[PDB]
Amino acid sequence: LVNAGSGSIVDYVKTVLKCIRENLNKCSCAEKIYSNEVAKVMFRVNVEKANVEEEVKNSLEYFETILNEGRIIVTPAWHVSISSALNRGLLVELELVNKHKGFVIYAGGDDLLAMLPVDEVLDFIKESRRAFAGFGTEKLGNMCLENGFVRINNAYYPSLPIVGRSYSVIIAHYADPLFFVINDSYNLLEEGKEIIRYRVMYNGEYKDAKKDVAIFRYQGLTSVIPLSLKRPIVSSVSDFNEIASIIDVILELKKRIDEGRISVSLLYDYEKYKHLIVASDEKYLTEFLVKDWIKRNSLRKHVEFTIDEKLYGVRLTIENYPIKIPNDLISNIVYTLRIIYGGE
Amino acid sequence: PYYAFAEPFFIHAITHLHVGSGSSVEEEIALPFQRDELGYPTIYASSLKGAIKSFLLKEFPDKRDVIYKVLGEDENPEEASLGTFLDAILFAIPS
Ligand SMILES: [Mn+2]
Repeated sequence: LVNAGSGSIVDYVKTVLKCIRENLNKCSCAEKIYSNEVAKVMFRVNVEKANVEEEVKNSLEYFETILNEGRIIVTPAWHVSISSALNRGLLVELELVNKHKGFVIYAGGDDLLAMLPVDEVLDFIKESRRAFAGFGTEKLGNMCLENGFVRINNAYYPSLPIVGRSYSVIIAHYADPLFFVINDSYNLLEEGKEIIRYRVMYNGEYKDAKKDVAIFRYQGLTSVIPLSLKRPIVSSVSDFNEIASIIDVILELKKRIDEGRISVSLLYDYEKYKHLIVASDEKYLTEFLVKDWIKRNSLRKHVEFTIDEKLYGVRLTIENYPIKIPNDLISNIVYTLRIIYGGE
Repeated sequence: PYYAFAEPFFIHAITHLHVGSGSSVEEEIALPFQRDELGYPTIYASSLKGAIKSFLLKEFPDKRDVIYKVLGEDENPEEASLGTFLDAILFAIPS
């Protein structure tokens, strides 16, 4: 609310909110806020009438309703803005799919149902989840998304940088019956997003979180990759890059495994380090531990690719479902690698 | 006769041999030998087959079709191999 204003008006609204703060008063704090509103009407030369009695009371009553109910009161402009941004993000994702040799079955606004090669699925997931939040570097036709908005030749249309987004991936044999393939895709993307909890901190406190993940499945293997690790998934221009940050790590690691700098034994050798590292309790200890686990399959001479130290302590939970999952994000990273390869 | 021929044989080590273990087991030795279910050293017939086949494909460069038939084609297989290797049991060790 206080940020929604542009101009000296923000002072009035935040001091009203302070009058709403801690059940402070009505009919009483309507002076401090008013000794500025009347100041403002006297700050001009042609004002006609003021019923500040009614007006500041209604202005406080608005925010009081907002907070008591607990939701921004929706007006038609809200709906048409969300829907327009939905369609524009859809236009972005249409050429994001086409950027990765994909075939759209249904891409409409919020959702998506495409078919891509098993090779560029991770790239597409990353770039799509970022473009949904208006954060990208490509021109996608006539549309050049810019850090939370959608620039279209000087037109800055909004985006959905607050809305999370889940992702299901089914690595399927071309002879697999599409009935069960589509049903498994839908049932993962439904069950899992409601049923999984992964560690997140907002306000500096390790809490849980449910949506905005990426589930993978390969004929029995499953993995989940959290996409935000922040509950106001972005609130600054800073956190725009944090989106899908775990995915570029998996992409880099797959970039090392292919070129023959790491051996796929990496994907079968993390279990022994996992006991040590999840009971481990210091940062740089676990840092060196993963560095040397990789440095038994080697990544490089004079190692250069470490895991970015935000990935540890992240524990993924599940509400006791047949979907078995490792309780930690790095084991899920390596299962995502197993699932991607298993389809190549 | 499920099997046409049965060729039991001994494997006398000429030098010291090292068939490595494939395992996520953390052991003391960095590179241990292959172990059977009793912890004795053994040679997985996977390793017997791979090595003996890689050798035969060179000693007898003309009969590569007989070998590819009895021990399976390499890069584009259409059929099951006709020969089977049993895992090598330890039989006697020098002390
Ligand atoms: Mn749903």
